[PDB]
Amino acid sequence: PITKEEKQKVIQEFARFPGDTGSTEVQVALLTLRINRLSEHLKVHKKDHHSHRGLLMMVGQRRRLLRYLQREDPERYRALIEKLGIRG
Amino acid sequence: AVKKFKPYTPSRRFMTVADFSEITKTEPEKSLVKPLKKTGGRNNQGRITVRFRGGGHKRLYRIIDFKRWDKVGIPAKVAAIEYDPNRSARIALLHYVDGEKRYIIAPDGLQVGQQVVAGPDAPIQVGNALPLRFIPVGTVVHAVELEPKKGAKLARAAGTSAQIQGREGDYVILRLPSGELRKVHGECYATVGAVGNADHKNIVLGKAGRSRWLGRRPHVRGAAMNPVDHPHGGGEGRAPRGRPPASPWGWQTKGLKTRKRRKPSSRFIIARRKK
RNA sequence: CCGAGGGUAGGGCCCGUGACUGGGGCGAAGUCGUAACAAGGUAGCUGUACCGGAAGGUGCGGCUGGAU
RNA sequence: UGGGAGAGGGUGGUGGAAUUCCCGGAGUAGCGGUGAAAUGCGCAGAUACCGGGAGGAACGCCGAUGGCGAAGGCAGCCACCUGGUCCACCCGUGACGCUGAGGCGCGAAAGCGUGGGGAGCAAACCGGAUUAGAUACCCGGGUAGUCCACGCCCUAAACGAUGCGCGCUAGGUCUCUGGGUCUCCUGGGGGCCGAAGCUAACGCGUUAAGCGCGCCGCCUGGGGAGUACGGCCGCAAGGC
RNA sequence: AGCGCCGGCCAACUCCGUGCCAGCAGCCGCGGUAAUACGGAGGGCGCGAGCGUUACCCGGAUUCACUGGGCGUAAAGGGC
RNA sequence: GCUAGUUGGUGGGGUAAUGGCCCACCAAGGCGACGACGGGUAGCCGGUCUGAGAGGAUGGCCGGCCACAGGGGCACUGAG
RNA sequence: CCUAAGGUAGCGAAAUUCCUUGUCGGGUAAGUUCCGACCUGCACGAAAAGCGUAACGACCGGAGCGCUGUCUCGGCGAGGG
RNA sequence: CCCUCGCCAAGGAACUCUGCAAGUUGGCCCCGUAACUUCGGGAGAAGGGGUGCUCCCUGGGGUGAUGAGCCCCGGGGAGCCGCAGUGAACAGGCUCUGGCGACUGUUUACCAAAAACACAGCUCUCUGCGAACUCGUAAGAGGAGGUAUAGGGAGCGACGCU
RNA sequence: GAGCUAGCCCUGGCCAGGGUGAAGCUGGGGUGAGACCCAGUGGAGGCCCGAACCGGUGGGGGAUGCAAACCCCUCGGAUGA
Ligand SMILES: [Mg+2]
Ligand SMILES: [Mg+2]
Ligand SMILES: [Mg+2]
Ligand SMILES: [Mg+2]
Ligand SMILES: [Mg+2]
Ligand SMILES: [Mg+2]
Ligand SMILES: [Mg+2]
Ligand SMILES: [Mg+2]
Ligand SMILES: [Mg+2]
Ligand SMILES: [Mg+2]
Ligand SMILES: [Mg+2]
Ligand SMILES: [Mg+2]
Ligand SMILES: [Mg+2]
Ligand SMILES: [Mg+2]
Ligand SMILES: [Mg+2]
Ligand SMILES: [Mg+2]
Ligand SMILES: [Mg+2]
Ligand SMILES: [Mg+2]
Ligand SMILES: [Mg+2]
Ligand SMILES: [Mg+2]
Ligand SMILES: [Mg+2]
Ligand SMILES: [Mg+2]
Ligand SMILES: [Mg+2]
Ligand SMILES: [Mg+2]
Ligand SMILES: [Mg+2]
Ligand SMILES: [Mg+2]
Ligand SMILES: [Mg+2]
Ligand SMILES: [Mg+2]
Ligand SMILES: [Mg+2]
Ligand SMILES: [Mg+2]
Ligand SMILES: [Mg+2]
Ligand SMILES: [Mg+2]
Ligand SMILES: [Mg+2]
Ligand SMILES: [Mg+2]
Ligand SMILES: [Mg+2]
Ligand SMILES: [Mg+2]
Ligand SMILES: [Mg+2]
Ligand SMILES: [Mg+2]
Ligand SMILES: [Mg+2]
Ligand SMILES: [Mg+2]
Ligand SMILES: [Mg+2]
Ligand SMILES: [Mg+2]
Ligand SMILES: [Mg+2]
Ligand SMILES: [Mg+2]
Ligand SMILES: [Mg+2]
Ligand SMILES: [Mg+2]
Ligand SMILES: [Mg+2]
Ligand SMILES: [Mg+2]
Ligand SMILES: [Mg+2]
Ligand SMILES: [Mg+2]
Ligand SMILES: [Mg+2]
Ligand SMILES: [Mg+2]
Ligand SMILES: [Mg+2]
Ligand SMILES: [Mg+2]
Ligand SMILES: [Mg+2]
Ligand SMILES: [Mg+2]
Ligand SMILES: [Mg+2]
Ligand SMILES: [Mg+2]
Ligand SMILES: [Mg+2]
Ligand SMILES: [Mg+2]
Ligand SMILES: [Mg+2]
Ligand SMILES: [Mg+2]
Ligand SMILES: [Mg+2]
Ligand SMILES: [Mg+2]
Ligand SMILES: [Mg+2]
Ligand SMILES: [Mg+2]
Ligand SMILES: [Mg+2]
Ligand SMILES: [Mg+2]
Ligand SMILES: [Mg+2]
Ligand SMILES: [Mg+2]
Ligand SMILES: [Mg+2]
Ligand SMILES: [Mg+2]
Ligand SMILES: [Mg+2]
Ligand SMILES: [Mg+2]
Ligand SMILES: [Mg+2]
Ligand SMILES: [Mg+2]
Ligand SMILES: [Mg+2]
Ligand SMILES: [Mg+2]
Ligand SMILES: [Mg+2]
Ligand SMILES: [Mg+2]
Ligand SMILES: [Mg+2]
Ligand SMILES: [Mg+2]
Ligand SMILES: [Mg+2]
Ligand SMILES: [Mg+2]
Ligand SMILES: [Mg+2]
Ligand SMILES: [Mg+2]
Ligand SMILES: [Mg+2]
Ligand SMILES: [Mg+2]
Ligand SMILES: [Mg+2]
Ligand SMILES: [Mg+2]
Ligand SMILES: [Mg+2]
Ligand SMILES: [Mg+2]
Ligand SMILES: [Mg+2]
Ligand SMILES: [Mg+2]
Ligand SMILES: [Mg+2]
Ligand SMILES: [Mg+2]
Ligand SMILES: [Mg+2]
Ligand SMILES: [Mg+2]
Ligand SMILES: [Mg+2]
Ligand SMILES: [Mg+2]
Ligand SMILES: [Mg+2]
Ligand SMILES: [Mg+2]
Ligand SMILES: [Mg+2]
Ligand SMILES: [Mg+2]
Ligand SMILES: [Mg+2]
Ligand SMILES: [Mg+2]
Ligand SMILES: [Mg+2]
Ligand SMILES: [Mg+2]
Ligand SMILES: [Mg+2]
Ligand SMILES: [Mg+2]
Ligand SMILES: [Mg+2]
Ligand SMILES: [Mg+2]
Ligand SMILES: [Mg+2]
Ligand SMILES: [Mg+2]
Ligand SMILES: [Mg+2]
Ligand SMILES: [Mg+2]
Ligand SMILES: [Mg+2]
Ligand SMILES: [Mg+2]
Ligand SMILES: [Mg+2]
Ligand SMILES: [Mg+2]
Ligand SMILES: [Mg+2]
Ligand SMILES: [Mg+2]
Ligand SMILES: [Mg+2]
Ligand SMILES: [Mg+2]
Ligand SMILES: [Mg+2]
Ligand SMILES: [Mg+2]
Ligand SMILES: [Mg+2]
Ligand SMILES: [Mg+2]
Ligand SMILES: [Mg+2]
Ligand SMILES: [Mg+2]
Ligand SMILES: [Mg+2]
Ligand SMILES: [Mg+2]
Ligand SMILES: [Mg+2]
Ligand SMILES: [Mg+2]
Ligand SMILES: [Mg+2]
Ligand SMILES: [Mg+2]
Ligand SMILES: [Mg+2]
Ligand SMILES: [Mg+2]
Ligand SMILES: [Mg+2]
Ligand SMILES: [Mg+2]
Ligand SMILES: [Mg+2]
Ligand SMILES: [Mg+2]
Ligand SMILES: [Mg+2]
Ligand SMILES: [Mg+2]
Ligand SMILES: [Mg+2]
Ligand SMILES: [Mg+2]
Ligand SMILES: [Mg+2]
Ligand SMILES: [Mg+2]
Ligand SMILES: [Mg+2]
Ligand SMILES: [Mg+2]
Ligand SMILES: [Mg+2]
Ligand SMILES: [Mg+2]
Ligand SMILES: [Mg+2]
Ligand SMILES: [Mg+2]
Ligand SMILES: [Mg+2]
Ligand SMILES: [Mg+2]
Ligand SMILES: [Mg+2]
Ligand SMILES: [Mg+2]
Ligand SMILES: [Mg+2]
Ligand SMILES: [Mg+2]
Ligand SMILES: [Mg+2]
Ligand SMILES: [Mg+2]
Ligand SMILES: [Mg+2]
Ligand SMILES: [Mg+2]
Ligand SMILES: [Mg+2]
Ligand SMILES: [Mg+2]
Ligand SMILES: [Mg+2]
Ligand SMILES: [Mg+2]
Ligand SMILES: [Mg+2]
Ligand SMILES: [Mg+2]
Ligand SMILES: [Mg+2]
Ligand SMILES: [Mg+2]
Ligand SMILES: [Mg+2]
Ligand SMILES: [Mg+2]
Ligand SMILES: [Mg+2]
Ligand SMILES: [Mg+2]
Ligand SMILES: [Mg+2]
Ligand SMILES: [Mg+2]
Ligand SMILES: [Mg+2]
Ligand SMILES: [Mg+2]
Ligand SMILES: [Mg+2]
Ligand SMILES: [Mg+2]
Ligand SMILES: [Mg+2]
Ligand SMILES: [Mg+2]
Ligand SMILES: [Mg+2]
Ligand SMILES: [Mg+2]
Ligand SMILES: [Mg+2]
Ligand SMILES: [Mg+2]
Ligand SMILES: [Mg+2]
Ligand SMILES: [Mg+2]
Ligand SMILES: [Mg+2]
Ligand SMILES: [Mg+2]
Ligand SMILES: [Mg+2]
Ligand SMILES: [Mg+2]
Ligand SMILES: [Mg+2]
Ligand SMILES: [Mg+2]
Ligand SMILES: [Mg+2]
Ligand SMILES: [Mg+2]
Ligand SMILES: [Mg+2]
Ligand SMILES: [Mg+2]
Ligand SMILES: [Mg+2]
Ligand SMILES: [Mg+2]
Ligand SMILES: [Mg+2]
Ligand SMILES: [Mg+2]
Ligand SMILES: [Mg+2]
Ligand SMILES: [Mg+2]
Ligand SMILES: [Mg+2]
Ligand SMILES: [Mg+2]
Ligand SMILES: [Mg+2]
Ligand SMILES: [Mg+2]
Ligand SMILES: [Mg+2]
Ligand SMILES: [Mg+2]
Ligand SMILES: [Mg+2]
Ligand SMILES: [Mg+2]
Ligand SMILES: [Mg+2]
Ligand SMILES: [Mg+2]
Ligand SMILES: [Mg+2]
Ligand SMILES: [Mg+2]
Ligand SMILES: [Mg+2]
Ligand SMILES: [Mg+2]
Ligand SMILES: [Mg+2]
Ligand SMILES: [Mg+2]
Ligand SMILES: [Mg+2]
Ligand SMILES: [Mg+2]
Ligand SMILES: [Mg+2]
Ligand SMILES: [Mg+2]
Ligand SMILES: [Mg+2]
Ligand SMILES: [Mg+2]
Ligand SMILES: [Mg+2]
Ligand SMILES: [Mg+2]
Ligand SMILES: [Mg+2]
Ligand SMILES: [Mg+2]
Ligand SMILES: [Mg+2]
Ligand SMILES: [Mg+2]
Ligand SMILES: [Mg+2]
Ligand SMILES: [Mg+2]
Ligand SMILES: [Mg+2]
Ligand SMILES: [Mg+2]
Ligand SMILES: [Mg+2]
Ligand SMILES: [Mg+2]
Ligand SMILES: [Mg+2]
Ligand SMILES: [Mg+2]
Ligand SMILES: [Mg+2]
Ligand SMILES: [Mg+2]
Ligand SMILES: [Mg+2]
Repeated sequence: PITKEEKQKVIQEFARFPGDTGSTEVQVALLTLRINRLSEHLKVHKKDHHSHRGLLMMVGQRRRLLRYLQREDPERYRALIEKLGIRG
Repeated sequence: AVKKFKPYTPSRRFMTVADFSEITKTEPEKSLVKPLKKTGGRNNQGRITVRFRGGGHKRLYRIIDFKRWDKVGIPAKVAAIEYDPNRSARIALLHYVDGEKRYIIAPDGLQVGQQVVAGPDAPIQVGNALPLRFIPVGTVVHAVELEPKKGAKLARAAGTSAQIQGREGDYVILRLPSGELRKVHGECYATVGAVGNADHKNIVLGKAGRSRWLGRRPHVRGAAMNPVDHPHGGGEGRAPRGRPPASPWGWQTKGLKTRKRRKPSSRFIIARRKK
């Protein structure tokens, strides 16, 4: 799984200010982390459809946040997806 | 995975070729090849004794090490995996730390860079050779000697394997690739794993020409011949067989068992093949 | 030059019709059985599959919209 | 951020019971099967009993009016990978929300392709019965298939015959799983019985079929017909 | 002065003839020897240089429902 | 799904006049689930008919506009 | 009644159909051939495989357009004899 | 009279077992192209336009050097002549529809090239290896320096549904 | 007797020119990642057209021949069994 440590580093790396958890950026980046692992997991467990749904739900969730953040502050979005290498 | 073709000629529509994925070195070891003397199916009297052979691609014989107990305890590195035209299996190049090089037939899963060894103490892992008596019952195994120090004789074809079923005295009991149950002596070497290139059987030759490249010349039906030639020969128009179906030499060919009756190894065969 | 249209050739859509053929509706004064409705006399229905003169049957899985 | 329950999903291993077949032993006149029989099996030694072995498939008790999942569905045990979900803290974001024509994915069983595998079961099929007849029901056999991998099919009484989300309108009792000041209270789930109210009735009733808003899908007499034609999908069967 | 109608819907009833025939008919339905339902007759009702039939439009049809319907079991929730 | 005078541009031709209305060149555009393209049907309106209304149906006569003049094409004359 | 069991799907006047130029339909002015059908299959039928099948064929049928000394129907000319 | 060859009025397959034979078509560039399909094809489908020479303007490449010369691939405009411009020579007639065989291949040297044989592919069967099988009295060989995903024999003959 | 012919074995040689344009690869698009679509590149094949070469389809001629199997026209294959 993801370790508290790995989560923190990400929580910390993306936070807008020291105590920040749950801002848009932190939210998107955490998802990106769970996304890229499941994605990897499914690459090997191609018949794990049940987890694939979750993936979709997350992919969905990250999308809405990105749509929000893009509406609210273009620069922040452009930077975020660029920080995480996201669009396609 | 076998490789398909788009149907851009009538023949490519069904032709499939091997993927050669495991292959890492495309030239044989110069000191391990010698010319194969092509026979055409002719014996030393010059007579065809096996019909319909001749005309295939030229081939160099790769010398294979079917003994292995030859170098007990000396490990080797798997240097490469190569194509061998003389067999269905691929062959693995071994660099012994001794500095001697040999070929073995390449087991499923052999990795280039890995190390193999032979002897009573060898780890029970893919690529190693031990006498059967030191191999855990249940393990699948290949290139098996049929009698001690006489060389690997069993399970050499692409994809094949034998499984150890039990032990009895000086002998272990194997399930052969045919499903025959047979006793083989405990002192006989076998190599752990199955033979690789297991997709070999899914190849579709695709055209007459490809059998031709394999040195397999056209085969003609007794039914298409005349009575001078064959039991099924002649008759006006097409004909059914008109007698029990027979070989060119007259022996019956649908069911007639042919194994010699009083044969000494009958004593060691527990159960004739399945299906 | 363009040009009504004419001519040559190949396409698309639609209507009529056709040896023969597939079922359908109806009629009813028939033949064969009795599948469903009662536990309907093998609970029924079901998607699928194989099979049978016929309703139908059986297998697999599902539903109760099943009597006791 | 702390925690929780669960047959949720995928992979790899792995345990015992039973059935079948084979081998060894011991034993003999029947066994099996039905409403009753017969076919069948059995002195070429069956059944029943002991020991050995082989192989596939399903996991008894626990087990529940239980649990998990969006549904289809999911059950021996172990590890790894992985989804959903609930609780407590009231720490962060600042309406970032609901639904969703198309599209995409998943989708019991049967079925299909290529390759495995095959103990038990069992369409088709053979035979015995039953019977007026018996292409059935019951009995003896039996091939696909049922099992695995990979790719297809895309249906269903795929049902709660009940689309999703939100808000509002008495309670009683049983239960699963949390957190409490653990008598008792407070969440989230599963049943029952009921207030108001609904409703053609039957029944529904904080798990609404009540009172309301949002969005989607669907209906408009029975048959003909889920048929025809066309189109799109499919290897086919066939699907929309 | 004519024409339709007189079972119910729908206002207007008896006699003969016929006997599941001949026939009526918009729907439901009448006729098988006592038919207010067929045909004639008497009588009655309705309109009147008109009366009735056929065709078609809207209405009744809140039966496409905006006004103003619905989907557990009636047709109707998409398999998720 | 449709489009090559197609969508825009520059220059010119033409007209009473704008305009791809016509041409030459240049650019690669224009349209479409808010339904293009295609098929079918219909001249449109004032009105008319019905209906409580909302709606439905309709466009005969009269008035307004359009279109046509055996089926097509064409220009001449002319304010037209 | 008989049999070991009585030909399934598909196909069928067929490279198989005797009667036969079967019958009906199509094409032609006219069609023993050809195509489509029907089915009383003399005497199809499932790996001496059954029924189909895009592409292929100096294979074997039938039709049309194009064009011609093939023909109506022959004439002239050339060169080698 | 025969052979090989050229032309032919009107007709145009009426010839004949049969368009046999001979005509027609004919290269290249451009436009355009149906059923059906295994999505490759069917396709050069079909059908049609262009094709010489002269002058003028102009685009790109190779070799040079980046330029000249030389050589290569074009584009646009205006003309000239003839019956006719791949002007001679070499160079598909096409379509529709059935049978058979899937297909490229093979064959009766010298009367049959096919529907015959072969063929990928499907199935049955034998074969545990000093294999089965074949040749040989034998030795020895083939099989195979292969080992059941292999080798022998037999039928069937891509593929689809069986 | 395999200097003909048939098969095989060893070793060499030959196959003008033109066309079609598989996989792959690169780039663009697409998606969560993908499948996949487009372009360019590429140069596959018992692929196409056609000489050499190998054949021998149909016709005509030849028929005490040029020839005990030839000639003319036509036609099949021509990187492959
Ligand atoms: Mg979420
Ligand atoms: Mg985005
Ligand atoms: Mg292929
Ligand atoms: Mg491919
Ligand atoms: Mg092809
Ligand atoms: Mg092909
Ligand atoms: Mg390989
Ligand atoms: Mg491989
Ligand atoms: Mg080499
Ligand atoms: Mg050397
Ligand atoms: Mg040397
Ligand atoms: Mg050798
Ligand atoms: Mg020798
Ligand atoms: Mg000799
Ligand atoms: Mg000799
Ligand atoms: Mg032989
Ligand atoms: Mg030979
Ligand atoms: Mg190899
Ligand atoms: Mg291979
Ligand atoms: Mg194969
Ligand atoms: Mg070879
Ligand atoms: Mg063979
Ligand atoms: Mg053969
Ligand atoms: Mg033959
Ligand atoms: Mg013969
Ligand atoms: Mg002989
Ligand atoms: Mg003899
Ligand atoms: Mg003989
Ligand atoms: Mg014979
Ligand atoms: Mg015979
Ligand atoms: Mg014969
Ligand atoms: Mg004969
Ligand atoms: Mg015969
Ligand atoms: Mg013969
Ligand atoms: Mg015979
Ligand atoms: Mg036979
Ligand atoms: Mg016989
Ligand atoms: Mg032995
Ligand atoms: Mg014109
Ligand atoms: Mg025209
Ligand atoms: Mg004219
Ligand atoms: Mg009819
Ligand atoms: Mg009929
Ligand atoms: Mg029943
Ligand atoms: Mg009944
Ligand atoms: Mg019943
Ligand atoms: Mg059923
Ligand atoms: Mg019957
Ligand atoms: Mg049955
Ligand atoms: Mg269910
Ligand atoms: Mg025993
Ligand atoms: Mg005895
Ligand atoms: Mg026992
Ligand atoms: Mg807060
Ligand atoms: Mg939603
Ligand atoms: Mg949808
Ligand atoms: Mg499914
Ligand atoms: Mg299944
Ligand atoms: Mg199945
Ligand atoms: Mg299967
Ligand atoms: Mg029976
Ligand atoms: Mg009986
Ligand atoms: Mg029975
Ligand atoms: Mg049974
Ligand atoms: Mg049984
Ligand atoms: Mg069995
Ligand atoms: Mg099967
Ligand atoms: Mg089947
Ligand atoms: Mg249910
Ligand atoms: Mg539910
Ligand atoms: Mg439903
Ligand atoms: Mg919905
Ligand atoms: Mg609703
Ligand atoms: Mg509680
Ligand atoms: Mg507690
Ligand atoms: Mg639940
Ligand atoms: Mg509750
Ligand atoms: Mg429950
Ligand atoms: Mg209740
Ligand atoms: Mg009440
Ligand atoms: Mg309650
Ligand atoms: Mg209700
Ligand atoms: Mg209806
Ligand atoms: Mg349908
Ligand atoms: Mg259906
Ligand atoms: Mg259809
Ligand atoms: Mg449906
Ligand atoms: Mg009246
Ligand atoms: Mg009235
Ligand atoms: Mg009254
Ligand atoms: Mg009378
Ligand atoms: Mg009377
Ligand atoms: Mg009346
Ligand atoms: Mg009366
Ligand atoms: Mg009223
Ligand atoms: Mg209305
Ligand atoms: Mg009405
Ligand atoms: Mg409403
Ligand atoms: Mg209603
Ligand atoms: Mg219903
Ligand atoms: Mg539902
Ligand atoms: Mg669906
Ligand atoms: Mg222009
Ligand atoms: Mg202008
Ligand atoms: Mg004017
Ligand atoms: Mg215009
Ligand atoms: Mg619009
Ligand atoms: Mg619309
Ligand atoms: Mg019109
Ligand atoms: Mg009109
Ligand atoms: Mg009204
Ligand atoms: Mg109108
Ligand atoms: Mg009118
Ligand atoms: Mg008017
Ligand atoms: Mg006009
Ligand atoms: Mg006019
Ligand atoms: Mg007129
Ligand atoms: Mg006129
Ligand atoms: Mg018998
Ligand atoms: Mg039968
Ligand atoms: Mg039949
Ligand atoms: Mg016939
Ligand atoms: Mg005939
Ligand atoms: Mg036939
Ligand atoms: Mg016959
Ligand atoms: Mg005949
Ligand atoms: Mg005859
Ligand atoms: Mg006659
Ligand atoms: Mg006629
Ligand atoms: Mg005729
Ligand atoms: Mg005729
Ligand atoms: Mg003929
Ligand atoms: Mg003939
Ligand atoms: Mg003729
Ligand atoms: Mg015929
Ligand atoms: Mg007949
Ligand atoms: Mg036959
Ligand atoms: Mg026969
Ligand atoms: Mg058979
Ligand atoms: Mg035969
Ligand atoms: Mg035959
Ligand atoms: Mg047979
Ligand atoms: Mg055949
Ligand atoms: Mg056929
Ligand atoms: Mg065939
Ligand atoms: Mg064909
Ligand atoms: Mg051919
Ligand atoms: Mg051939
Ligand atoms: Mg041919
Ligand atoms: Mg002609
Ligand atoms: Mg002449
Ligand atoms: Mg002359
Ligand atoms: Mg002359
Ligand atoms: Mg002369
Ligand atoms: Mg002369
Ligand atoms: Mg002439
Ligand atoms: Mg002329
Ligand atoms: Mg003509
Ligand atoms: Mg003509
Ligand atoms: Mg004639
Ligand atoms: Mg004649
Ligand atoms: Mg002919
Ligand atoms: Mg000819
Ligand atoms: Mg010519
Ligand atoms: Mg030419
Ligand atoms: Mg020619
Ligand atoms: Mg066509
Ligand atoms: Mg064709
Ligand atoms: Mg295509
Ligand atoms: Mg052309
Ligand atoms: Mg042309
Ligand atoms: Mg010119
Ligand atoms: Mg010139
Ligand atoms: Mg000139
Ligand atoms: Mg140079
Ligand atoms: Mg230069
Ligand atoms: Mg030309
Ligand atoms: Mg010349
Ligand atoms: Mg040509
Ligand atoms: Mg054709
Ligand atoms: Mg033909
Ligand atoms: Mg046929
Ligand atoms: Mg025929
Ligand atoms: Mg052929
Ligand atoms: Mg042939
Ligand atoms: Mg075929
Ligand atoms: Mg074939
Ligand atoms: Mg062939
Ligand atoms: Mg060819
Ligand atoms: Mg050929
Ligand atoms: Mg001969
Ligand atoms: Mg010959
Ligand atoms: Mg001769
Ligand atoms: Mg001869
Ligand atoms: Mg000859
Ligand atoms: Mg010949
Ligand atoms: Mg030929
Ligand atoms: Mg010949
Ligand atoms: Mg042959
Ligand atoms: Mg053949
Ligand atoms: Mg086959
Ligand atoms: Mg196979
Ligand atoms: Mg031997
Ligand atoms: Mg011998
Ligand atoms: Mg011998
Ligand atoms: Mg030897
Ligand atoms: Mg040997
Ligand atoms: Mg050897
Ligand atoms: Mg071998
Ligand atoms: Mg054959
Ligand atoms: Mg053959
Ligand atoms: Mg097909
Ligand atoms: Mg020779
Ligand atoms: Mg020679
Ligand atoms: Mg060589
Ligand atoms: Mg060549
Ligand atoms: Mg070439
Ligand atoms: Mg070339
Ligand atoms: Mg390819
Ligand atoms: Mg590459
Ligand atoms: Mg790419
Ligand atoms: Mg490419
Ligand atoms: Mg190129
Ligand atoms: Mg090429
Ligand atoms: Mg070729
Ligand atoms: Mg070619
Ligand atoms: Mg030449
Ligand atoms: Mg040369
Ligand atoms: Mg030669
Ligand atoms: Mg030859
Ligand atoms: Mg010739
Ligand atoms: Mg000729
Ligand atoms: Mg000749
Ligand atoms: Mg001749
Ligand atoms: Mg002659
Ligand atoms: Mg001669
Ligand atoms: Mg010649
Ligand atoms: Mg030629
Ligand atoms: Mg040639
Ligand atoms: Mg050719
Ligand atoms: Mg060839
Ligand atoms: Mg060629
Ligand atoms: Mg070629
Ligand atoms: Mg070739
Ligand atoms: Mg070669």
